[PDB]
Amino acid sequence: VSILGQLKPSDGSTKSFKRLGRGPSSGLGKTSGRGQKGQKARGKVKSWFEGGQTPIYKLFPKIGFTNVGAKPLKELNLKRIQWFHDKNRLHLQPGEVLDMNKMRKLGLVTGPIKYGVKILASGKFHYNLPIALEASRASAKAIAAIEKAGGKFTARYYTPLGLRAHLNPQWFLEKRGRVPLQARPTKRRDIDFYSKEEKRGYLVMEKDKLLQDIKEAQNK
Amino acid sequence: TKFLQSKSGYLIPDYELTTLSTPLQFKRYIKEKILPSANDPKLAYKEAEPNAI
Amino acid sequence: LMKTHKGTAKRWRRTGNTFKRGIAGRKHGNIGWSHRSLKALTGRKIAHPAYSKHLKRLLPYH
Amino acid sequence: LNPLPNAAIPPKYALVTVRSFPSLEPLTFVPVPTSTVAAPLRRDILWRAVVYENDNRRVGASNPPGRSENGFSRRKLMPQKGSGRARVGDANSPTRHNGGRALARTAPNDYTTELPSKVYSMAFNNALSHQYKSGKLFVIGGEKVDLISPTPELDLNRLDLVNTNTVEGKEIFEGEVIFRKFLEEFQLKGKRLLFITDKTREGLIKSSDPYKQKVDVIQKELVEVNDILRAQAVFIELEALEYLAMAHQKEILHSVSN
Amino acid sequence: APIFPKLEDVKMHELIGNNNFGKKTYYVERSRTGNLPVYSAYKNGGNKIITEIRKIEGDVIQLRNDLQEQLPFIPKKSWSVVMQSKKIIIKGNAVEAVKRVLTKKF
Amino acid sequence: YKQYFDSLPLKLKSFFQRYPPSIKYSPVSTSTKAINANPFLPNKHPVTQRFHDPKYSLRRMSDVYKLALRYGVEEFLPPIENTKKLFFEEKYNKKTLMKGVLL
RNA sequence: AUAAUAAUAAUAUGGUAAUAGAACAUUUAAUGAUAAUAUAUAUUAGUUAUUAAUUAAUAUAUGUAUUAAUUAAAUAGAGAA
RNA sequence: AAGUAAUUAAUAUUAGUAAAACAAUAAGUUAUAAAUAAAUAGAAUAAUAUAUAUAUAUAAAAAAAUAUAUAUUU
RNA sequence: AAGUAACUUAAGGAUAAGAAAUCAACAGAGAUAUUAUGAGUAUUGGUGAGAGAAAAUAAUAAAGGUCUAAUAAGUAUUAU
Ligand SMILES: [Mg+2]
Ligand SMILES: [Mg+2]
Ligand SMILES: [Mg+2]
Ligand SMILES: [Mg+2]
Ligand SMILES: [Mg+2]
Ligand SMILES: [Mg+2]
Ligand SMILES: [Mg+2]
Ligand SMILES: [Mg+2]
Ligand SMILES: [Mg+2]
Ligand SMILES: [Mg+2]
Ligand SMILES: [Mg+2]
Ligand SMILES: [Mg+2]
Ligand SMILES: [Mg+2]
Ligand SMILES: [Mg+2]
Ligand SMILES: [Mg+2]
Ligand SMILES: [Mg+2]
Ligand SMILES: [Mg+2]
Ligand SMILES: [Mg+2]
Ligand SMILES: [Mg+2]
Ligand SMILES: [Mg+2]
Repeated sequence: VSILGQLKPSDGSTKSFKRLGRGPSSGLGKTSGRGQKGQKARGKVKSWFEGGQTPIYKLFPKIGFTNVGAKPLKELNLKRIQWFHDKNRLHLQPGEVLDMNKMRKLGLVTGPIKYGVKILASGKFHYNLPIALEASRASAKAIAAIEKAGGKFTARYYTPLGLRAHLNPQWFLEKRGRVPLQARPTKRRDIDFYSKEEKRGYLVMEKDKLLQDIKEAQNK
Repeated sequence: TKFLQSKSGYLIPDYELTTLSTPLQFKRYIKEKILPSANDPKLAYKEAEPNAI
Repeated sequence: LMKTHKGTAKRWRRTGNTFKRGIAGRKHGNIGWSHRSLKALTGRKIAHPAYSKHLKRLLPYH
Repeated sequence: LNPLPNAAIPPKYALVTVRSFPSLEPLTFVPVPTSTVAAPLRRDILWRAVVYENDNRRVGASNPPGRSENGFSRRKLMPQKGSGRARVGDANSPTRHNGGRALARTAPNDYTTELPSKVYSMAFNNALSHQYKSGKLFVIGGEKVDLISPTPELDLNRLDLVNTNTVEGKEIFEGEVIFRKFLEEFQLKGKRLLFITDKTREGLIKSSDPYKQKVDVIQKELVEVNDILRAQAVFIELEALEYLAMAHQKEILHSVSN
Repeated sequence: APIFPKLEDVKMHELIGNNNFGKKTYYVERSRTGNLPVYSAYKNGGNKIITEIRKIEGDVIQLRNDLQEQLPFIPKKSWSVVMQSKKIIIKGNAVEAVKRVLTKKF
Repeated sequence: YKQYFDSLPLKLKSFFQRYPPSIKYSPVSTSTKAINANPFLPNKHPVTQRFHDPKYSLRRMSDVYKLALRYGVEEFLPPIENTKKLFFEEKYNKKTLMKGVLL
């Protein structure tokens, strides 16, 4: 005969919902769990209403503010990179740079990348890859470990649209026939950060025209 | 298998074709499965009564 | 769909598997008291188990 | 020593006979993966798939009128005090003979349920494997694989019946006659039959129309676990089986190991 | 390569029934990424720590016996098997040890 | 070359129909009654001496110019110097940085 | 190293509000033989540790089960308004 | 004749997959790092807290509170 | 609660909206109308009960871009 009359669920995957108001011996009879009388017996009252005394959401003070200019970065530690290497899941052609695009493509950094990626140094003691790396920034220990392993790191600036173009350029090529030009830094914080050398800022590390334009502006 | 089924008049299931690997295995299966029902029409398999005795 | 209770949102923050809060009672009437004692009224505390359930219901998406 | 003495490498193929439709005559063996045709029976996975499909198939036409949609005026039938009779309000109360229904539903009731695609694919493989293990899965195909036995002149390599539209004979034509002859030759008359095809087979549809009560014809896109498990005999073209096996396949990347 | 290979491509010993895999032998598949299918789970609110071994085919009882022989430090009563899905459950965290044992063969 | 002219989008093709390349359109504002009046620029009416809004708004002009750049045809469109709008590489190159950024 | 049944020793089995497991009756959907020597309903008398089903006799209708069983769901159980 | 419906959040069990899961057109949501009101900060100098990260204080530490490291990443 | 119930008035097979004095942020998009994510986030409140978006990415959709105006004055803007 057909299996359709013999199918069964797996044990522990189904229960019986407690049935209310259907007999005394059911254990849930007339009161059906409500108890005896009260507002809760035949009415509705908030779960977090405490009878008038100053509530937990009023006694304490309002603390802090929300920084709308925040740029959260997905974290990537060095142990994951080394782990991919030893698993042979880090497919880099010789002389190729490991940037956010390749992190997404290989699976190092998974999920949506809103603003960027920051490289942290948790498996620094076992990191020995001489490859080159790119990201929004990295920790000082990560910089030290990457250089010690014979590698190279530089921190680059991306806007939302610029990072979208970086991660998925063929989308732009298909829809519009061209990839947008990466936007130059416009704030003070970005210019300062990427002009710092201890952060491995790309502006300073590549001596690009923007800093020269700023210098020609000041010297005038 | 094709000749055996053709000249026997019965279809041997493909799972048993894949599993069984010698002609004596084929003979044992055919004897133990098809011959009893053929000899005794009462001792047949009913689709609606799988676990019948 | 439920909505975050903004008062609790402003007065509480998520930390670890619980919530943090500021202290109450250090916004006036502080002169005349010991500084080494009022030090205990500066900073933050953690949510208490008596109201952890309330907080979880008040901040569903935290 | 040997840390895991009894470890072994499992099989990875099983044989299915390719045949021609009007007479199921074998032409060649074709190996098919065990994940497709020899999967262990998981009645729980099949249960998941069938419940999901059945829930999604519902209509939800239940529509009892409540005390708002019941058509009575919103007026107090009797004064609260002094009537000497129990207190009453409007005429829509559920406690009344022509009153509404308490906690009434409002069509279209939503009974849709969702289930992960991997689980659905696993259930589909399990149903196909169950049919193969029960020996009720027939594979009809050719013209794309090497045949070691030629196809008969009268037969075809496709799940179809040609020479049906030629009705300039008697009140009946060749299609239904051939279908009945197939039916009685293979001794399956009141048995559930399923015919999975690649493209529409109008000849087969027309020829099997008389037996609509027990024979179902579906394209590879629209088949379901319930159809496969309901059928007491399932016929599937080789290309359709290829397509379904590819679609409901476990995915593998790299995975290089010692 | 095509999902269904040609009849001449497949050897006799790759087919089911042959090579007697159905009797007192076992196998464990590595994950889609290429890692052992041994995992840690926290249950009953987080106070119950267990190790789960999955993607098994064959004789799970024999696999449990061999794993017990290779990890004698784990009490014999801490092992259990769920047959409907053929998983091995070990009370406590033993992911590293079970991986160390499995990787020698799988 | 039908199969290469027709591959162009509707906006660009209709623009060429309405404004053939044959006429050389002025780079500067002129009379609305002029033969070579540039659609992208606000012309001046000679009887009442008051400007007319461009026949092609800034959105539409940007769209057609971008499509023309995509498909290479540049000289065939009328000039866009006076329209205070630059595109892509040209803009990036001759963009003067902000006073805030520089100082 | 389980499951069923049985055997021995020991402990425990009152219960409102309440919590937690298990099962039965009704109806509907999926799979589903059998058939007037049967099915359904009703009454009387028996059986099974029995809200339920079953056996016999009698009465009515019907060539007959949304049947046994597994699932999914409820307008799913009334001396209390 | 009376605990039902949607739209959500938390918890528990089983099942699929698993350092990934759901989708697979692009996105997106959880998890993968803790912390701070926030900021350009972010876990072993040849080992288990006596090390390290964050917050308070900084020559730098110490001090309080959390959190991360003992063939294989959770 | 809510610009809801109700009353009043006026059209058509539909009405309404619609091709930027729009978004955005130095890189760019390119008309309306619904839907999912964004997101119960930004924002807001006897900072109570509570209310709450837009960019951007997708789905449905049509040929979706067009000229009819001498290019718009008690108008923009300002105060209340
Ligand atoms: Mg009780
Ligand atoms: Mg009382
Ligand atoms: Mg009462
Ligand atoms: Mg009470
Ligand atoms: Mg008071
Ligand atoms: Mg203060
Ligand atoms: Mg003191
Ligand atoms: Mg369901
Ligand atoms: Mg008791
Ligand atoms: Mg007692
Ligand atoms: Mg009822
Ligand atoms: Mg009654
Ligand atoms: Mg009673
Ligand atoms: Mg009564
Ligand atoms: Mg310190
Ligand atoms: Mg209109
Ligand atoms: Mg409103
Ligand atoms: Mg105007
Ligand atoms: Mg104007
Ligand atoms: Mg005003």
